[PDB]
Amino acid sequence: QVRKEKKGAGLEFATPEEALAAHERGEVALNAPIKVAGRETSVGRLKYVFANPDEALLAVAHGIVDLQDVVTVRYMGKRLETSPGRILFARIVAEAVEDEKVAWELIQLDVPQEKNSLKDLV
Amino acid sequence: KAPVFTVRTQGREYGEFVLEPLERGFGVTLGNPLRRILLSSIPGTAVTSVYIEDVLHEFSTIPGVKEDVVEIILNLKELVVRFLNPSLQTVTLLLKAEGPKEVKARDFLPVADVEIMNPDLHIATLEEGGRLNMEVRVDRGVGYVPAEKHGIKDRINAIPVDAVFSPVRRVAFQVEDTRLGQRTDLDKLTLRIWTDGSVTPLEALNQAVEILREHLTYFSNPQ
Amino acid sequence: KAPVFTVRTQGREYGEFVLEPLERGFGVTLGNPLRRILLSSIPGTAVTSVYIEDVLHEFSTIPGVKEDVVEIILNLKELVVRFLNPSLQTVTLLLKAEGPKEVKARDFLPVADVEIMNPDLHIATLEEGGRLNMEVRVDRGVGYVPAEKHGIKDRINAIPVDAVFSPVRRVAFQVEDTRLGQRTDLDKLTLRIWTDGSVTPLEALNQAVEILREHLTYFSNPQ
Amino acid sequence: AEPGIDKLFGMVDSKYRLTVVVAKRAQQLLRHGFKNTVLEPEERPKMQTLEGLFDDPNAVTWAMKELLTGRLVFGENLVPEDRLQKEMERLYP
Amino acid sequence: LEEGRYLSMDDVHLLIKAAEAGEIQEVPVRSPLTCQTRYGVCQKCYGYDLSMARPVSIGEA
Amino acid sequence: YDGRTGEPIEGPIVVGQMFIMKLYHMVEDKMHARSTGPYSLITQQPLGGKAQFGGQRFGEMEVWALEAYGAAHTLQEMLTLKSDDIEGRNAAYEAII
Amino acid sequence: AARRMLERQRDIKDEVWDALEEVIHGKVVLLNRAPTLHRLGIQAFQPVLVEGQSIQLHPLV
Amino acid sequence: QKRKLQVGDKLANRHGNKGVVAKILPVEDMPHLPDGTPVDVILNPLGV
RNA sequence: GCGGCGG
DNA sequence: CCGCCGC
Ligand SMILES: [Zn+2]
Repeated sequence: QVRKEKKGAGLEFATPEEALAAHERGEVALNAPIKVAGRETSVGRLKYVFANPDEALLAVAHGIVDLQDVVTVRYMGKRLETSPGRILFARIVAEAVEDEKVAWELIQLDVPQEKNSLKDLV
Repeated sequence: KAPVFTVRTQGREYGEFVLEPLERGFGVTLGNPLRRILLSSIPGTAVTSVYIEDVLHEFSTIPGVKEDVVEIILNLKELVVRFLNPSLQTVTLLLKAEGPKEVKARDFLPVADVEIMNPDLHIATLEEGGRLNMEVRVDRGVGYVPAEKHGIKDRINAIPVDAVFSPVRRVAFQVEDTRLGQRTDLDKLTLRIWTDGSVTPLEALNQAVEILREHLTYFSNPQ
Repeated sequence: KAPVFTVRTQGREYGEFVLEPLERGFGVTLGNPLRRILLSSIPGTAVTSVYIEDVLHEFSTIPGVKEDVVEIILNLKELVVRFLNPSLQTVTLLLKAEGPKEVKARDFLPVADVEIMNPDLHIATLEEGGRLNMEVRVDRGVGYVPAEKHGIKDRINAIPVDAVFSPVRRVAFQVEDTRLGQRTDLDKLTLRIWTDGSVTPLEALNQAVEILREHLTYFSNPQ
Repeated sequence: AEPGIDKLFGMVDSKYRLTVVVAKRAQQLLRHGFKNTVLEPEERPKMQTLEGLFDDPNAVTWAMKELLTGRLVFGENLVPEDRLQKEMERLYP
Repeated sequence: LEEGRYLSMDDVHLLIKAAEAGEIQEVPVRSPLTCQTRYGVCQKCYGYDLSMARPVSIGEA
Repeated sequence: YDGRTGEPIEGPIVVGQMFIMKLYHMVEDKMHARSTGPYSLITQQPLGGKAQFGGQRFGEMEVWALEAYGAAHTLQEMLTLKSDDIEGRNAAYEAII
Repeated sequence: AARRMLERQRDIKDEVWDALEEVIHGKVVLLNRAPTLHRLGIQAFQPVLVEGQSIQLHPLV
Repeated sequence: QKRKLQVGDKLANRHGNKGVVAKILPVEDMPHLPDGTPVDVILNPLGV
C-alpha cells in the first residue's frame, strides 16, 4: 500500500523548477508532506531517487523511507515511480521463480495486493 | 554438539552459511544481531558528491548525453571503489570525455592507491559531439547516509549524493528446525549474504562477529 | 571515547547497566541478544523432587495441614536457594516442624555452604497434631524442565516437581539518544536486569556475554 | 514441490501413465538388486546424516530422477512379458 | 481459433470481447452431452480441466 | 518490542488481561496410532478393545476421494492388504519386516 | 529384538529416532479431514518429524 | 494424572473466541513490553 | 440400536 | 457427513 497525507498547498511541480526547489524546502519545513497530492511527483519522489533495486530497501532498513512510501526507482529499463513495498513484492515473486522477467510479466505493482490480485497471480 | 559451520560460496557476491545444531531459539539470537551489523557497521565505499562543470541543478539534461543528471548520479551510486590504506579518507575521481563514445567507469583517470573493480559500469552515452567532464568525490564510511544528511560541498555548485557504504547489499537468515536423536526442538541457522564485490560474504561475516566481540568486551570495568 | 560501562547495583536482585556511546543502532544490536540469553541460558537452582513422610501421591492431603500436597509443592517451586560451589550439584534440604506453627523456608535445617534467600516464603499452615516432615531435593541447572522429563526418584514414594532454572525474572533495555560525540545520531544502551537472588545482576550479565562470545567462535572451521 | 514434475508430465501422454512407469520402475530398482540404475556416477541422489542415499533410502525418488533423463524407455508393448524378468536376473547380481 | 483447440481463459475473454462487438452469438464446442464412447468420455470431449491446466489425461475418473 | 529482534513492532498494539479458559478438550482423547493388531473374528475388521487401537474407517465418501485421484493401488491397498486378504496383509507385513 | 526394544523402553533417544527419520526420508503419508467432500479431502505430504501430540498442517491447504 | 497445557489443548474466552494452542513459545523471544514484562498469549486479530 | 459432546 | 463417550 501507498500513503497519502496533507496537501498544505500548491501542488504544481508539474511545471515549475522553483517548484522543485521551493516545494522541496517547504517539505523540509512543515508545509509539504513526503506524500502530497502533487501530480507528476510528490516531494516524496523528488528527495529520494534509488539507482539499484537494493538501494531502495537499505534506505528503508536505515529509517530513511517507510515501506509504504512513494519513491522513485531505477529498474531494468525504466525509471519507475513505485514504493519500496511494491518493489519488495516484485523481488519476492521474482525470487520464488527464477525467471525474473517472466515474473514482472505476470504481476501488477500498480495497486496494493488484494486477495484477487494474488488469486490471479497464482 | 558443536555447531557445524558449513559454507557454500559462489563468487564474491553470494555466500550461504549454515550453522547447527543450536539451542532453543539461538539461531535468532545470532542471526538478527549479525544482520543489523552486516548492514550498519561494515566499512566500505560510496560516491559522496559529484560535479559536472556545465551543470547546476540535480534535475537537468546535458546535451550530447542521453542520460539525465539523475540517471547519471544514480549510475555512480552503483560504482564500487576499493581503497588500499587509511591515508585515503576522501579521494576525488576525475574524468572527462568528448564526442561519440560510451563513458564507462574505467575511463576515470587512474588514482595512486585506489582501484576500480566496477569497470564496465555504464555511466553515460555521449552523442555526436558531447562534452562531459566532472569530478566525483568518494569516501570511506559505514551504513547509508542520505545525500541530505552529509551535504558535501567540494564545488559550491556541486550536488550531494546518497552514501552507499556497506559493500553488503542484503542479508537474509532462516531458523528452521533440525533433528538430533533425542530432542527435535532445535534451531538451525543459515544466513545468506549478498555483496557488491568489494569484500566477500565470508570476510564480511567474520568482521561482523569480531565487531560484536569487541563490543562484548566493553562490559569490563564498572563505576 | 570507549563504551563507558557504568553500574548501579542495589541488593542482588536489581542491576542497571549503562554503556555508551555506541555507533548508530548497536545499542539495540547488543541489547536484545543479551536479553534473549539472560532469560533462556543462565543456570540456576530449583526444587527437583519432594517427599512427605506419610504421603504417597502428589494429590494427597496431610492432616492438620490446610494446604494440599499440590498447593505445597507449588509453593516450593517458589523457593529460591543459592549454593556456592560446583561441589554442590544436588543438595537435599530437610525440614520437620510439628503442632501449632507456620512453616516458612527459614525452618529448613541449615546446609553449610548453600543459603536460602527466600526466607519468609509461606510453605504451610499447621493446626494441631500437624505432623509435617519432608525432604526437598534441589539442583543446579538451566532452563525449564517438566517434572515428567526428569522424573527424579530418591525415595520410591517421592513426587518430582517442575524445574524453574532461570535466576532472572525480567530483562529490559533502553536506547537513549546521547552522551558525547561529534554527531548527535548516537546510541546509549542501558539494560536493567532483575534476579530472584540466586546470582546477581552483574553475574548474569557476564555469563550472558560469555555464552554470546562462546557461540561467536563456533564460526571457525568451515566445511 | 517435486523435482521437474513438470518435465515428467510433459514426457507422458497421460498423467496416470507417469505414475505407473514411475512405480514399476521403483520395483525393478529393488527386486533385481539396487544397482540396476543408470545415473550412479557424479550427481546421484543423496541424504544428510551421512551421504548414504547412495544405497537404498527411497526407490521412487530414483525412478523419477532416472526418468528425468533420456536413459529409460517406456511403452505399451516394448518387451515380451516374461523375457524381461529372465534377462534382468542374469545381468544383475 | 483452429478446430479442436482447447480455449484457455484468455481465449474466452476474447470471445466475450468479440460478442461485445457483435461477431459471434454461440460457440461450437465438444462436450460429454454428445460423446460417442458408450461407457466413457474422451479427451477432446471432456476438456481442459484437470487438477492441472493442460488437457485431461486419459484414465481420469 | 519483538523480543526476537528487540526492535519494536511498528504500530501500537493492544494488550491486556483477558480471562480465558481451557476446555474439557485434552488431546488424550485425540490420538490413536495403529501399526497392526487384533481383528474381529466375525467380520475381519481391525477392531480394538484393550491393547490395540482401532483403525480409522474409510467409508465410500473417502473411497470416491481416492477414486477421483486415480489412486489405484492406494485404493486397492485400503480394501485389500489393509483389510480382508488375510494372505495379503500377511505378505505385506513380512515384506516390510 | 528391535520389537522388544520398543516394547517398554522410554526413549530410544537419537538412534532409534535417527533410524525412523531415515526410514521416512522420501516417503509421504495421506491426511484426511472430517467430511471427505471432494478429492482434495485427502492430500499427501512428506512427513517432517516433530515434538508433541498435535499434527502440523500447512495453512494454504 | 496432571494435565499441563500442551500444543493439542484448546482454550477460549467468554465471548466466543475459541482455539487450539499452536506453539508454546520460550519467554525468551515473545512480545515483551517496554518494562521487562512479556505477554502470555497472542491472539490473532483476524478472528475478531 | 437409545443419550451426550466435538468439526 | 466423522470421532468419541456409555444402558
Ligand atoms: Zn466423445
